[PDB]
Amino acid sequence: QTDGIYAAFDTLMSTAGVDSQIAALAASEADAGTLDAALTQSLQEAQGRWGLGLHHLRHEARLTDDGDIEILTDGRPSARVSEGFGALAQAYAPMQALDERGLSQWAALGEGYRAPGDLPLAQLKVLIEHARDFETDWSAGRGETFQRVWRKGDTLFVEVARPASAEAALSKAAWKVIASIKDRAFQRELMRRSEKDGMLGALLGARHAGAKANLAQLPEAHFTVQAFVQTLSGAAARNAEEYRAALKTAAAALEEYQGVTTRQLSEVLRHGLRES
Amino acid sequence: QTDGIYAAFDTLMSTAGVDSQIAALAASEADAGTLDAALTQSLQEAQGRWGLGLHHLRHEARLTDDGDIEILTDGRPSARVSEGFGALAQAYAPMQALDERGLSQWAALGEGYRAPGDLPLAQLKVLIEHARDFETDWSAGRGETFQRVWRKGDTLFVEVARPASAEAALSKAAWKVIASIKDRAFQRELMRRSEKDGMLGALLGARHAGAKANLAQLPEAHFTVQAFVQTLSGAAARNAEEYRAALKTAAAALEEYQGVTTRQLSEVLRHGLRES
Repeated sequence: QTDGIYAAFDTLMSTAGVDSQIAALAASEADAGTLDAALTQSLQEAQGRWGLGLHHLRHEARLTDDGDIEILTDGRPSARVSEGFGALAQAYAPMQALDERGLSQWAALGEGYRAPGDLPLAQLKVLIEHARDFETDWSAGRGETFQRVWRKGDTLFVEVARPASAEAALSKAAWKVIASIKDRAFQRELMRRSEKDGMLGALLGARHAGAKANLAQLPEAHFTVQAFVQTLSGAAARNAEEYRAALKTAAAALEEYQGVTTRQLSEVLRHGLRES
Repeated sequence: QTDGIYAAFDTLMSTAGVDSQIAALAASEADAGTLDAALTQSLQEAQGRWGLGLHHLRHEARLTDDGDIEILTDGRPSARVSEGFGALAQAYAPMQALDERGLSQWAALGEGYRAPGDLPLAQLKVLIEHARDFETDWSAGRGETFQRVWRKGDTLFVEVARPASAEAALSKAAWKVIASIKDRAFQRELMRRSEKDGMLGALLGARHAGAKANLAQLPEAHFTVQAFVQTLSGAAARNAEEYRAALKTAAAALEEYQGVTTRQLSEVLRHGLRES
């Protein structure tokens, strides 16, 4: 039950590509404060990736009195791990202002001016080199990606995101999965199913009874990687070349992480299919 | 005609993610010995990566009397580059002993004891630390992967492979390509056609008449990434943690390289012949 909670927290962190290793640290029995800090930092790192737009909220994670884990935003205890990942999803839901494209409209520095939808590199360079604090809105990028950047104190954040709802991640995963089936007739059957069911429903005829409940039990039914954040500091926070290099490192990183999540979903879905 | 030879070699090595750079090497006026050394190194890399099961043979590649390139397997010329890629594939065919899963049945150290494919890790660590020479048979890894390991003298090899015949990789890439389609009617019609003509052929059905023929002349028509080999030396070859880390590294590299092959192949099919 206690091990279950750490395992569930690790599974939650894995939806962000975060190798949190919380269970191992709790097993090694370090002081409680170190556990607190590790939980909080891993949670913030995953927060920067889930694509939730909550850069204006302070996310904290701590141990509860009965052996649970408490997740809090701006100091308010939002949820607990035992409640279930879906509960966390609902708790985080009201804080969003996502637009039609799946890109958050909430600001990171809160009240204050925001740069327009995009700026030429010439003006952006001046902003990085000579401004104090600022935030720019999403600007269209290569390969359906979107990007933004903003400075908090001496630390510069660059977020690159390709929005995709949980069902969308699952659908991409399955749409790639059904191609590799090593059975022409069974593949024909699934392709026949698709026309009416759509990849998701079409695939939930081979997964055993309660398949939708067999996948909703997993965190990925509500969470998946949508974005990646790269942080610079010092003169790096103020060098155009470093900004671009971080963008490339990081955009390739988001591509990598989304590919990894799709592969994980493909593996999960694959279980219980060929035998049917 | 000479330049085409080096370009073809470079493209053939790109089928295994090996940036040969032989064209640039010969261009920079390197001696025949250096050309031969680079050729053999790159060829052996691609051999360990193609998953053909012929690690038990020493492969060579040299420049001939007429300005061509001759490939030798234990000193017997199999084919020359100009002869064609399919020629080399059919020349490699007789020495293969691929089983029903598509994995090499040949031994790697020649005749001798081979550990079972289910050997518990506890005994395996003992083997790595204390044996002199050893080799295990294939044992299944996660996600339809397969892994084997063997030490020769001072060098430890770990091979991770997932079976994929060239044509199968083409089929998967075509699956992706049609998955990206936006016009529903076109998608449905192509999926219908594939049920009879094969997905690759269905996709090729919408292109220049060249299409099939021109694709057949490309390196990918007969070669694809099926395996990766990671090599350790020295005391690292007798360290359990190093073995586990190397297994993880090899699996990750397999995933990365296969993903790159899939993406590049999908785009290539998307545009394709462009023979000029």
